Amino acid sequence: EFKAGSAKKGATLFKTRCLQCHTVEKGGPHKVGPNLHGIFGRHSGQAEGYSYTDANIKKNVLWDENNMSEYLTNPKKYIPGTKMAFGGLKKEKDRNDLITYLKKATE
Amino acid sequence: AEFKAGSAKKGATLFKTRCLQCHTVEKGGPHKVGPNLHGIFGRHSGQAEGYSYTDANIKKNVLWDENNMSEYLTNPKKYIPGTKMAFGGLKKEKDRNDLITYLKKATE
Ligand code: HEC
Ligand code: HEC
Repeated sequence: EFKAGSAKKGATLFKTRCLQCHTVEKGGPHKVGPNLHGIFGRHSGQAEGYSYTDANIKKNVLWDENNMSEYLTNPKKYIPGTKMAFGGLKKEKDRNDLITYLKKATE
Repeated sequence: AEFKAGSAKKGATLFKTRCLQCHTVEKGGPHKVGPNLHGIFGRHSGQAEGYSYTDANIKKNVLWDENNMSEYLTNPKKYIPGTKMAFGGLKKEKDRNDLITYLKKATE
């Protein structure tokens, strides 16, 4: 399960693996992927001004640290049909660190 | 609600004293007052066949996990208004953590 880690390590992971497609700040733009401000406690597929797959929408995930960790392990396994082109983060430590960063960066 | 892994030993005792009267956990275990909970952490609410749910539980369509289960068990009728699960709730985070640690193992 998710355990608080290092947002410092997390930020580097996010920057090298996610930032290309996602911004995190309030009012930051949608790009290849949606802006993630407020993602934790929001349902999947709900950010306005972004065109999602029906798959992402229908999943009805209420994003939290634990289901995010499962998603990021292997996105297409968690949401078959998703257009997020990301293989996954296999190490629990990396997901813990990334998610620690993301919670703080998107709140 | 935050979840932290706890004691399944303590969780099992919580399950026996607070849940077992209405629920089974094992694969193929019977529906009773409440539905069998095998596989609950891989599906949405209201989806076990052979059990008659409220519309409220079905409509909620919650994708159960540790965090939202913890929120639900704090106060079920608040989380799913109109649910017929007659359970007041587990007010202490430690108890929820322990129970959910047990449930993850017992229902897998
Ligand atoms: C493009 C090459 C991306 C990279 C790299 C990552 N993500 Fe992504 N993500 C992308 C798209 C196109 C989408 C929408 C998918 C769909 O099927 O519609 C997403 C979606 C997410 C989500 C869910 C957002 C929501 O429901 O509002 C999350 C939480 C997310 N992505 C996170 C994320 C992280 C943390 C990344 C690096 C580890 C990452 N993504 C990479 C496109 C791309
Ligand atoms: C009867 C007196 C119950 C007790 C005690 C507990 N539960 Fe229950 N639960 C009960 C019913 C009748 C229902 C169906 C509710 C409806 O509105 O249709 C439920 C439902 C659940 C669920 C959702 C299951 C699903 O969506 O498939 C869960 C996860 C659940 N119950 C768990 C649970 C736990 C952990 C309990 C003790 C702490 C517990 N319940 C007590 C009836 C009763």
